[PDB]
Amino acid sequence: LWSSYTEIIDVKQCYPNTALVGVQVDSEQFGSQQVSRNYHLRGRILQVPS
Amino acid sequence: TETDGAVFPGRIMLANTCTWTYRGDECGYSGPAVADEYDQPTSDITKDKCSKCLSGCKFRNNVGNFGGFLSINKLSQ
Amino acid sequence: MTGILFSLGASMVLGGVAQMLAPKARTPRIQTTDNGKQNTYFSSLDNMVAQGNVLPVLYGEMRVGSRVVSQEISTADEGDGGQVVVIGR
Amino acid sequence: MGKGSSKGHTPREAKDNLKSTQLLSVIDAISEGPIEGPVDGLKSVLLNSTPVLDTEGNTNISGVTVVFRAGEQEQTPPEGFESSGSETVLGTEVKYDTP
Amino acid sequence: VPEKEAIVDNGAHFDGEQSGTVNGVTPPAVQHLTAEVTADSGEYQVLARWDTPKVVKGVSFLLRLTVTADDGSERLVSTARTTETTYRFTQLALGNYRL
Ligand code: SF4
Repeated sequence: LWSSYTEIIDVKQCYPNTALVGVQVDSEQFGSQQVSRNYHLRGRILQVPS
Repeated sequence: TETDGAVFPGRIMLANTCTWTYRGDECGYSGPAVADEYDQPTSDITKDKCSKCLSGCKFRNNVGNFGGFLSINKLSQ
Repeated sequence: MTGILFSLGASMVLGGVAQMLAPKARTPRIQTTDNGKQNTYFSSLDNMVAQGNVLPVLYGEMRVGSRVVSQEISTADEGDGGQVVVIGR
Repeated sequence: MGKGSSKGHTPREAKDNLKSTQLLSVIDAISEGPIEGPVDGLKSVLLNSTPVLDTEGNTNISGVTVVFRAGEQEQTPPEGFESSGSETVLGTEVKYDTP
Repeated sequence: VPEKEAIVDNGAHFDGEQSGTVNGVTPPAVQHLTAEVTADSGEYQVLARWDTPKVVKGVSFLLRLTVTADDGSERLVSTARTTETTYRFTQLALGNYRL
């Protein structure tokens, strides 16, 4: 059987000048509880002397 | 160098309003005059102003550089 | 072009000698909801709401929790991206 | 991986029965300016408090797909996220002779 | 300055809908609901399956089972709330049913 088909339009926003992370995870594993995302990052690229 | 009216982070995440300055470095738009500040079509360069709304940005086809973050108000609710 | 000139040493030292050489660091207010869990102004480990709040700035290596821009639940597609897909046993 | 943009994934275990699986799609706004990025790849991403990758290469959580965009003026929108879609219901049986 | 009243009253240009009821946060209907009556295990069982729709920020499910008597009255046999897309019913009676 062939049931239907969908034409999908993705996100078209670039989010300039912001550092963002997107996560897609199968949710049956964690059960009822919500997931709390924490990241271990470095931070701003500053301007230092030559 | 006085610090009376200044708050440091200074950039607000808004759901429907763009915080950039029009034709600035961050908006990155440079082209013919398109619309008014009330989303009315125009061609005179003197009275071309962005309304900071999503339609005002769509007039420029510059949706990519939109300052605000759409559909936050669904989550904040 | 007249007046009285005073000595500020006794007035300045009233707080402490240290405050004359360097300002004092700020401490967040105490809320009893935390059960004595103590907070600081330069760390945050949880995910906060977005609208009406500022975009944070990160200056050094640290564990971070970040404001949410989107969150949804849907049904996952069976295809894993390759040409071959096998459904079921 | 790269500094400007990155991608990673841990493979999902195959199912046995004919059952569907939910999927959680989250976007987080970490900081403002150009930041250097993760310290150790996927091991620096923590769900609840568990690293996605163990201290070694062994995986702790299977099925996670992470996209990292360091703050830049010119960057591409995150991949795999959708805004809207329209569907047309066919409901027509496929037979051998007529595709 | 009396001239500022007309400047204030003109307001601004707002984009969107005043009603804004096209898409709130009410979840849509579940996608594919099917009930299967199997005697493989030696008993009569009902296997209910559905597919999660696009729900914002978490979703859970509510199930009601109703016995449709011959008269036309519908009795309520049981109710359940679960977060798993599949549910099984056992030890049922002889009448018709609706989920
Ligand atoms: S709405 Fe679009 S065109 Fe107008 S200032 Fe913002 S980014 Fe620029």
